[PDB]
Amino acid sequence: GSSGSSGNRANPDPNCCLGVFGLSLYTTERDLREVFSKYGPIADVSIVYDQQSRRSRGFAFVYFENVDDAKEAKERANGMELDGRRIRVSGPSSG
Repeated sequence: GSSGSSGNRANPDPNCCLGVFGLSLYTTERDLREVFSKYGPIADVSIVYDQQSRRSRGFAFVYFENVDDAKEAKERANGMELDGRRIRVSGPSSG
């Protein structure tokens, strides 16, 4: 016998890292940070912009305090209605 396991990680997976894709036309760190602030305390927010168009590029990076602190949103962020425009959320491992 001696057969029984569940599975547990060791190293701090990048899970925490939270990223948003397909954002609204005019989206500033303020709006997002505010929309997410509801979930909990945020660490920092950095939205990518374009060089030509004076509007958000379409992708942003949201960092939280801890992993679990992010999951809260990572689950309540995917395909969420924001300012009429729906945004998506992801979180790979290799970047």
